[PDB]
Amino acid sequence: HKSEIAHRFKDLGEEHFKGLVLIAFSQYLQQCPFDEHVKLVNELTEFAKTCVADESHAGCEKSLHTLFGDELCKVASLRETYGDMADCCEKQEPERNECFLSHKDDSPDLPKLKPDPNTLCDEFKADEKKFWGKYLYEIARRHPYFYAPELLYYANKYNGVFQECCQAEDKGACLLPKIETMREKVLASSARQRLRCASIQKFGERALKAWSVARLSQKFPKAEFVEVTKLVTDLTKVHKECCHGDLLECADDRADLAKYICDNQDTISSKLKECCDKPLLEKSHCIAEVEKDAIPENLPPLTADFAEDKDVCKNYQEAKDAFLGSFLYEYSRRHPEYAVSVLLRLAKEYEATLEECCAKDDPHACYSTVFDKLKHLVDEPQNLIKQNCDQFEKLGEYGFQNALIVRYTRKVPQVSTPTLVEVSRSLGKVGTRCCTKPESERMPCTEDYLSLILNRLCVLHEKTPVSEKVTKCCTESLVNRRPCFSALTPDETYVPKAFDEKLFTFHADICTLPDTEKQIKKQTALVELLKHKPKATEEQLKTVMENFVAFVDKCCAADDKEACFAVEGPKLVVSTQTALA
Ligand SMILES: CN(C)c1ccc2cc(/C=C/c3cc[n+](C)cc3)ccc2c1
Ligand SMILES: CN(C)c1ccc2cc(/C=C/c3cc[n+](C)cc3)ccc2c1
Ligand SMILES: CN(C)c1ccc2cc(/C=C/c3cc[n+](C)cc3)ccc2c1
Repeated sequence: HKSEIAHRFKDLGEEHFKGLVLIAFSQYLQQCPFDEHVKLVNELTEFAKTCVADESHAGCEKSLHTLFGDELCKVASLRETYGDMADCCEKQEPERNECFLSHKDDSPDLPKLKPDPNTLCDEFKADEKKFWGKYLYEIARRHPYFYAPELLYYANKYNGVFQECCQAEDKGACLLPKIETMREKVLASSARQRLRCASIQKFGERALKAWSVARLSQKFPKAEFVEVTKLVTDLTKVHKECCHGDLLECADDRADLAKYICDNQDTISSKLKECCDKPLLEKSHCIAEVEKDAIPENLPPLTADFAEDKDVCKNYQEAKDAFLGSFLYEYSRRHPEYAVSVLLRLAKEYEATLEECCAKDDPHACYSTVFDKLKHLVDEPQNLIKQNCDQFEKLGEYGFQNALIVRYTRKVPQVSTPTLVEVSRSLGKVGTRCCTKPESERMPCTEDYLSLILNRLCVLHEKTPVSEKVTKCCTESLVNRRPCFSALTPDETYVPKAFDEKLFTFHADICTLPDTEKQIKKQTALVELLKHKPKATEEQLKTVMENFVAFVDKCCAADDKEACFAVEGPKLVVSTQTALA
């Protein structure tokens, strides 16, 4: 086992090999053209084939990141295009590789793909392998933290849609509904992975480890604790390597894990038979999306192991993370109706109970009643969903977006405008994704997605920190972000923004831009409105909104759009400044 490059090549095969290397280069250099990365992939691939033939050949024993870093440093346009990135190549390993990772851009400013089915189906028949790569390069360059083995899965189902749609009479009718159903899933998968990496890089291995204990024991209530711990150890390693750019080691270990569980179905879960007959990529995705198993019939009451035992303090101190891991497992298995975001909050609260109770001279009097305290955590969110689902159904998606945009801009005005827009749009979609579900399931849906969206706000905010209120809730804890943001109030410590005419001038292009761009442009001007008038009441904001709708509709219809915006524009500013100031 003397050549890491050869060990990886043999295990995944050339096609997967080229795929993940193109991913790694796409996430490292997101602005570099597609063709330049293919040569890098092709060059490194031939060298790998040389090492499989001869392992004693020069350079075959070097670490993966070295070879990757070596080829990255030869890019003639490294400095002039990525700036300070070009000083990474002055470092040794592993400080050099860490210098690259720190430059992954979560807001790459990349154009928005407008796929046209005619030219797109033409590119597929031209070369089925090249089109496969183009999707890889385009998805990975806008999401540099994507779970790489899943991107290949999405890439195969991509060509699969084309395989069946480019042969129909109405291509457009076949392609566009399938790809949009996919586009939502890949963004949801990118946000999930971005939160997993955020856990380790900002809260430690124990944070991602405890997340796996939650979901696994939830999905696999039959597997005993020793079995769950085994899967957790290897799964956390899989995510640890993927989040660290160790894509080749990540995929290989995901394949090794998917192989282990299928050969151990009887001791894990009974709903994996169908999941364990698909090919490699399909199988692993099936495993992650598998239905949960049935709760055992005669489970001992939770109070037994963690409340009345006169040795809870003893068993805790000897193996804290193991004793706590046992608690999450026992609680996650018996309660699959809880959201993951909820269960770790119960374990984190139980942890805080043990540290302080065992300090007291009579810990037994202190921790025996912890479950009464814990039971009260589940009901605290319960009324937030209702107030949000009622507002939701009343105003609708688009109106609900502007509702939170108004509410949350008043809470954290210092945040930059493109962030408040993007985040407030995603939060409103949680209504369409959760408030139509059954009532007793509306709360698990919300908290799950909220933790994926609030992590985006933090991820976008830690790059350019401008708000202390946001930094506090993002770094205090990983589980209590949703209550920490919901508990924020509009503070009178924020000075309103000075008036900017350019942020309220409109042109005839508003009648041309795509629908998403029309709404984003309108919501961007809305955010700037509150940054200037943070205390404008809801009745006045209602007035301005209708005045702006009538403004846009009027001028998108006249014979001369330019002269209409010319005249009516200033009029709107006057009436708005009068009504609000
Ligand atoms: C796609 N491809 C070329 C291949 C070919 C062969 C592969 C073998 C293994 C494990 C092989 C083994 C190793 C050790 N024992 C005791 C049994 C089996 C894993 C992935 C593979 C991938
Ligand atoms: C465009 N498209 C639908 C298709 C169809 C079939 C494809 C097969 C491969 C081979 C993958 C492999 C090759 C060699 N070993 C040892 C294992 C796996 C790669 C991409 C494909 C793309
Ligand atoms: C406090 N409570 C038990 C609840 C809960 C949910 C409720 C929903 C509605 C529907 C409101 C609507 C009606 C029609 N459109 C088109 C949208 C929304 C009315 C009262 C409610 C009262």
